[PDB]
Amino acid sequence: NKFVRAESIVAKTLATSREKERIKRVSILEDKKAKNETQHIASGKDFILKITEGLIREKTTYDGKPALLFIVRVRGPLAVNIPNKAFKILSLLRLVETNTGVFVKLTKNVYPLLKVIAPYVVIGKPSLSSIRSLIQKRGRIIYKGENEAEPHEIVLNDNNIVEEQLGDHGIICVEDIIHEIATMGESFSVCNFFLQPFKLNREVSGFGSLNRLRKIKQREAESRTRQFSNAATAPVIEVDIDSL
Amino acid sequence: PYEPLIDWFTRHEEVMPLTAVPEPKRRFVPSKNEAKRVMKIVRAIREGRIIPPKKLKEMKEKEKIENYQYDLWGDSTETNDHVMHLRAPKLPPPTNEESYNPPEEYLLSPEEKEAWENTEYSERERNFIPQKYSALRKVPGYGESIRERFERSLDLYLAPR
Amino acid sequence: KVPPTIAQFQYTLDRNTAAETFKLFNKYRPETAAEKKERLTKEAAAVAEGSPKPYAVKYGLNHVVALIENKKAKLVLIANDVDPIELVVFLPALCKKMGVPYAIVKGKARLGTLVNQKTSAVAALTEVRAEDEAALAKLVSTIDANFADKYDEVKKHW
Amino acid sequence: FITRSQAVRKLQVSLADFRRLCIFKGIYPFYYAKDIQYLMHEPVLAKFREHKTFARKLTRALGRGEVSSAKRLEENRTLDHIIKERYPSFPDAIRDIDDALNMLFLFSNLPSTNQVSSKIINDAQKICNQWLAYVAKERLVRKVFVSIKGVYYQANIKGEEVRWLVP
RNA sequence: GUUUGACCUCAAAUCAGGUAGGAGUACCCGCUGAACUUAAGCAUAUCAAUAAGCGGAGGAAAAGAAACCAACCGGGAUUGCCUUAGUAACGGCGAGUGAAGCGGCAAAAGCUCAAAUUUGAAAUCUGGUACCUUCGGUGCCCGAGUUGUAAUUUGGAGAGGG
RNA sequence: GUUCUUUGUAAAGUGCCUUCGAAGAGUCGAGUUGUUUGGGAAUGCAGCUCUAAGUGGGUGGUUCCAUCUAAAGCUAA
RNA sequence: AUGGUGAA
Repeated sequence: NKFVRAESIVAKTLATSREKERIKRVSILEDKKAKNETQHIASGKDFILKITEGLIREKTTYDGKPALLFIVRVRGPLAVNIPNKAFKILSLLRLVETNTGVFVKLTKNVYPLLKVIAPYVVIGKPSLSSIRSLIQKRGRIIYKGENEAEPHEIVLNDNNIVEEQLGDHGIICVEDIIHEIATMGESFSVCNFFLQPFKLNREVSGFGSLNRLRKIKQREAESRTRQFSNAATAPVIEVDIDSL
Repeated sequence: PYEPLIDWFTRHEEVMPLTAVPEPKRRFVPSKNEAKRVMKIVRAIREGRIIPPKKLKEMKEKEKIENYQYDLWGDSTETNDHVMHLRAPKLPPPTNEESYNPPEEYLLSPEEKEAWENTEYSERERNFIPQKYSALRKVPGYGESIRERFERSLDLYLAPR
Repeated sequence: KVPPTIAQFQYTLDRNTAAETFKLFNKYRPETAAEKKERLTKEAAAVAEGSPKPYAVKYGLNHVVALIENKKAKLVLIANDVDPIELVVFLPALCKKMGVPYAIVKGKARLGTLVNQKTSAVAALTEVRAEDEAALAKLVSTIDANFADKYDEVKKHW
Repeated sequence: FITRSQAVRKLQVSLADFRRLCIFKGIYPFYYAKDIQYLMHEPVLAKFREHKTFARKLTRALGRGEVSSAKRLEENRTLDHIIKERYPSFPDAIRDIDDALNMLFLFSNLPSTNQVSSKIINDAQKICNQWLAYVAKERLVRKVFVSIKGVYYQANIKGEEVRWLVP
């Protein structure tokens, strides 16, 4: 319906070209690292950056230990059409939906994949209390409804539903899922699929009179907190994801 | 009467300005106005009639937060009986066996459940479906709590008295 | 019909060129009363306890006119809806005689938004940073072909 | 006797603000003519109109394109004295606190959404936690009742026997 | 973009901050304004550029610092008196009408704007609120103002610099 | 007469050199209609009709010379 | 003549 301006499409093309150039280099570097081509690379090892509150940064070497992680969509870059290489990864992880989240388990192979799509999302280690609150106060669950259709992803209304769906691995209540998510249990993958999305509440959701100023303040604070480094060797940036 | 204008004069662009006023020093140096204002503000700060922003930072983020630190009611032993227009809040009465584990005699039968479901809103004085749940986990989730309490809030002050 | 001098307005900067000019002008918003007051108070507090000229757009009619005829101003904006039209009839011809490029923009209210004033009826810029000097020069060059060459017969259309 | 329309016309107040004032004054409905005359003097109405004017000022500042002016207007901006007259004594407030406790408990469990600010939910949760800590320290609870709609908790604060529902 | 915001024009309020009516009226500043009455006559001449009529101020008012008067070897604001002078001048040159410079005295204060960009910072002012030492002093807010509030300056020049 | 601030790289007083260095328009005035007039050269006032320029304009002068810069405003005696 | 009064 709306007419497309030349400037907008040109900007989209330029941003897409820049992102594709970055992604190709990132993929080549990751493939070389997987092949142990340490002969000539910027950094043999990898780091994970952390930003905390006045504002200071922290950097630590990557440790080969799995840990529960939560990832949320950041709705950007603003004018970049997601390339198929990253679009497939986002679709598989089902984080394409704006403001949607999902829990994943950190692994040696997962970390390089996160590095490629790190700018597109925000990652971090949520606290146990935050995880429990989110699980007991949010989370979609796909099931077959009464008899016919399966559009009812609203909420974990009844514990008996969890017993019925699985029944075998002892997952009879929400607390079982919470324990299996916090702990490195085998059922983490099973319950992770059971709760594909985590539709966290979005921002102010409007413009209004004061809401416009609030949105502007949020946008300008995002640049002072989040930043598109675009470096192929950019360390993963961790933040206090629990602040929500 | 109606003919196009002529650019006989505007045709030739001017080469040099029309004035040779010497440039004042203020055009290349900070003017006295800023220094005078700064000195006036310094005098005000010294005289104590104005405060620097450094102390205002504390006054805004380390002061005015001390609120509610006073006895709102204090010593008081009298009621609104002076004016009898203070209608009682009509708080809900105690429960009527609407428990998760009520007596087995109040276990709604399928016919009773169907009859209750047939009745619509505003005619459900018995607004609960009693049932027995020997296990706490078996208790189903309740989503109608918000609606019922919203209706109560509406009826609190949206009814003639 | 209107005289030849009138109707020289109603031909103004286009949406794209006007938007670009506003974007360039929006980068040189003069310090407002609150900003100047807080800056001066901070400076006084620093002095009590113990930079080049601030580039900004010129908008005052008297100041703008004084800048014109001296070749100091590099660009001038003219409001088309000025109620005392006599105040603006001579500005385009005077600028053309002085060879200073100018671009007419619709709306005195819109013009004033860039200087935190209800209405100014005029706007111009003389000083410009290096990062924006190239943009200003390109905008000035584009305005020439956009306006002067497109309305060389403005003397017509009584 | 006057009606809601007459009260709104005389007070020159919005419907939402009128409802807020009625709630803060308990003006149950037709409307009490003798009480609307007393309502004519209300600093809360002055604050509401000042906020309404500030909203227009902020919209103007945003339209003019001045973030600093908007920030200054927003930064440069209560029910404490209202409670003085609608709760003559502490026992009355304790008796009427049932609805307040129920509302706070209900809202504490409400997930954050666009229609409800997350700050409100956080404040409600903090208030509920404070109330729970106070009850535990004083051990004033006497009975517990479990229901399909929650647990019908009750307290005997000064013998009130208030019954607050925990969702 | 079928919304939304900037403004500009004019209304609405037993909203806040403000002023005028009238009286008095000898004199002052303007408008309108006749007749009896007279030389032998009424359109100029004369009652009269008056009384009455109308509008607006003070204890005094108006005027007041030249687009002045003069022709000399020049004076240097306005105003009142004597003189200039019952002269110059006007009029069936008669009857009658009727000025001014210069001179002397009383008193002599001269000034403020438009007309040049502050532009390296509308820095100006009213109003509201909060305090004080209240014919006023200050923190904060809004509005007025850029179609112009702020340094001098009315030709005796003045301004930017050394 | 006795005191507090005297502040701030502020104001402004004077000798010499350099560069700039504005001026009041339906206004003056030509004609006409009524008025003022002691007014021989309107001396003015109001309408009507057109409207002037800055090495210019106003009032006088004997060939031409003498003096100011209206069309903005304030001020006790 | 100017300023006013009321009415077969």
